[PDB]
Amino acid sequence: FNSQVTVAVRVRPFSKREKTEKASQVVFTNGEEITVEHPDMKQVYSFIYDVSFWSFDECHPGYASQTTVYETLAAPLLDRAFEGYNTCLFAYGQTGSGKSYTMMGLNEEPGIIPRFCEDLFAQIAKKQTSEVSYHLEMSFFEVYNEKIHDLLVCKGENGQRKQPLRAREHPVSGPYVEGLSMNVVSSYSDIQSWLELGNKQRATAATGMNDKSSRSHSVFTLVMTQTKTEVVEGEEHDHRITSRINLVDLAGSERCSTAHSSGQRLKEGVSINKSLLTLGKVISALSEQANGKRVFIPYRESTLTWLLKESLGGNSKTAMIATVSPAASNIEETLSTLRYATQARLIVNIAKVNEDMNAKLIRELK
Amino acid sequence: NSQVTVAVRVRPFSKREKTEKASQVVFTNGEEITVEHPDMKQVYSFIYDVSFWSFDECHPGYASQTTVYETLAAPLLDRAFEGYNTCLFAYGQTGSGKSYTMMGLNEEPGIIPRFCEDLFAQIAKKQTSEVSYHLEMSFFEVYNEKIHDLLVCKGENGQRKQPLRAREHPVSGPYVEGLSMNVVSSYSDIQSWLELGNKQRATAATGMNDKSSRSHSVFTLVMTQTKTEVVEGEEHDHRITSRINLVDLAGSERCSTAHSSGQRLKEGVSINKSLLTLGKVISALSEQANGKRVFIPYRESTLTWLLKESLGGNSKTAMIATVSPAASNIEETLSTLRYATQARLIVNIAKVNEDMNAKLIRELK
Ligand SMILES: Nc1ncnc2c1ncn2[C@@H]1O[C@H](COP(=O)(O)OP(=O)(O)NP(=O)(O)O)[C@@H](O)[C@H]1O
Ligand SMILES: Nc1ncnc2c1ncn2[C@@H]1O[C@H](COP(=O)(O)OP(=O)(O)NP(=O)(O)O)[C@@H](O)[C@H]1O
Ligand SMILES: [Mg+2]
Ligand SMILES: [Mg+2]
Repeated sequence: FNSQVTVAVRVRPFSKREKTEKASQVVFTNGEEITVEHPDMKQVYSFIYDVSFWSFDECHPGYASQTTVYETLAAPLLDRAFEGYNTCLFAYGQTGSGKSYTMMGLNEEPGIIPRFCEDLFAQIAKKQTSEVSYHLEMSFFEVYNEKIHDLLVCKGENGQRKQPLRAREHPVSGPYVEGLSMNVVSSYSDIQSWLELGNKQRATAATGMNDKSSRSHSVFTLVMTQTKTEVVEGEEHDHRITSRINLVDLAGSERCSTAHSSGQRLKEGVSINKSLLTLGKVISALSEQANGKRVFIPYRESTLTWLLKESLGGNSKTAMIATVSPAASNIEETLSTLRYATQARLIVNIAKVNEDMNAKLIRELK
Repeated sequence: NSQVTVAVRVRPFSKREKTEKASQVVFTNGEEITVEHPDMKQVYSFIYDVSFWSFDECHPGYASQTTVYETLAAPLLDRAFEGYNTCLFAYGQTGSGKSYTMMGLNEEPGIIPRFCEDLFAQIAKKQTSEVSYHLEMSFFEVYNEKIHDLLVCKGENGQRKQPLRAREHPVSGPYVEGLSMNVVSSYSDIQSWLELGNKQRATAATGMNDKSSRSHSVFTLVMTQTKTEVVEGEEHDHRITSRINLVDLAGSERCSTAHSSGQRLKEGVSINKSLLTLGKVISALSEQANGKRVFIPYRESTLTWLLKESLGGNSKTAMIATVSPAASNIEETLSTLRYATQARLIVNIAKVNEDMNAKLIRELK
């Protein structure tokens, strides 16, 4: 299904930081349409999105919680997953824009990721029948300085236990990680425990912009297979489908002029910005492709893109969520983010469902 | 006039081999018997007029012991009673189960007891006062091209392994000098003497087993039919007889695998020589069975030399190859069936039986 990507946006409000150092509002939501006032009051930029939420305030219409945003954005992808489609959602934006606060959220207001996860487990409960057997697995890993590390591993005891892995490209199913310890899911409780361990061990750190920053890229994969009956008088349960869900928490530019730092700090920031740039180029060429343009896609210019190839494009029903700030202090960043997103709507891939009727005759009969 | 039937009796797995969960390599398709390489390097097929598949009770066409007897061994009882000589060969490697087919078990008999008691009972069919019947038997072994009588009990001496010699009767055919005979009317007494016989038989503990056959054994039965006829006077002297010759051949064995020394190697050499000779002989007999005129090297060994008349002319015979199905002795099985086949061995290679599901070809067409 040559089909597009759902692009959603969430303007978080200002903070103690702006209260201490006054930073006016410039982002404005006409219900859902995004409008940004230049502090010079010379231009208003405006952007239109398939989805909007106005978390700037709780009161005016357009407001939405984590789960409102879920049932707007991610529950449909749950639907397409049970339809059998691979699915993607990934975040974008700067530091302190609640990109984690949205996707993952915290303990008290967890994000789209945990909402979807419990919805998925109970949605399997809805059809926990012998009509269709279900089997769910998940992996969870991180990207730091182009190095891949396993979030679900209890590290050993050593001064250096951040065991790197490497990537390999199956000629058919595409990239994957060696040693990636994909584990079985019984329920959202198990998912929760896994996520807790991983987010704990993630290489994150405090800084001058936020108390805790996602200095590494995080990937959270689920794959649900569902074995169903075929339409034959013989072995009926010989049909199966798979659906691969991919939820991605990226990092922010973290411009060093404000993110004054040194050593390993600046190193991580450099690698991050490099990665995100590569991603942006991927996104742009994808948009041009969706415009019908014959274009070479530098998936291979980094690791993030390479792994997420089949999700940024390929075969999956996908979405992006962009996080943006109201403070004029970072209006440039928010504008860049909004332009990224409004370009992002234009992207399409060709999404179907992964029966994998291999050595089955079912697809051939079909 | 003679003719031979060439057949094969497949053994099933043992408790040992089932415990190993040893792979099967022998399979059948009709009388055809195939061997599949474990690495599928070669899929061979040997062909027989008959195949005795005692691999699984549940299989279509299971051959039981009496099945074998009434399939291949029994007709020879008819022909021997008819009045021409009969023989049955058994050839196979150690552990194949030659005794299991031939002698069988004390509870599950073989073609030996089946034929013996059947022929007793079947001569009792015709036990008239017009015709007299008289039955004898002899039993001897060939070993290093030496003949030894199996019916003399060893004495309290270095040995009684007294070598004997072959002479060619000017009229009838070759026979053995000094061979003591006994007369029979009971298989119980057949067995009485055999108790001595297969004890005196020379044997050796190889690696393939603890008691291997290191000497060919020939067991023949003497059937005498004396009839009287109207001659315008005293009715007397119409004589017809026949012979029934059982051949417990010995296994070949590659000396390269039987790494050893001395007398063991000598016996292996002699045995292989005999087998080769016999293979030549039998093939020649087949070619004449199709009518090819040809010279026969009967004289190249003692065994065939004795059997010459039992093999030629009006002579009905069969040979049973014994084999094991297990993947582990696959080489031995291929060897055995190769000896057994009388035209050639088929071979190919094929790893396409998996059409990935339910004959995908039916869709691809
Ligand atoms: N719209 C919002 N409404 C209420 N609270 C918010 C909102 N957005 C963010 N927050 C909170 O403010 C804090 C700032 O967000 P923060 O988690 O630092 O962004 P982030 O996703 O960490 N960016 P990065 O660290 O670069 O990945 C978070 O701890 C949230 O709990
Ligand atoms: N068709 C069969 N069904 C069941 N068991 C069999 C069959 N053929 C052989 N066996 C077993 O294998 C053995 C074959 O005869 P036996 O002489 O006892 O073993 P062996 O070592 O093969 N002796 P040999 O006759 O000299 O090969 C028997 O002891 C049986 O228990
Ligand atoms: Mg974050
Ligand atoms: Mg045996």
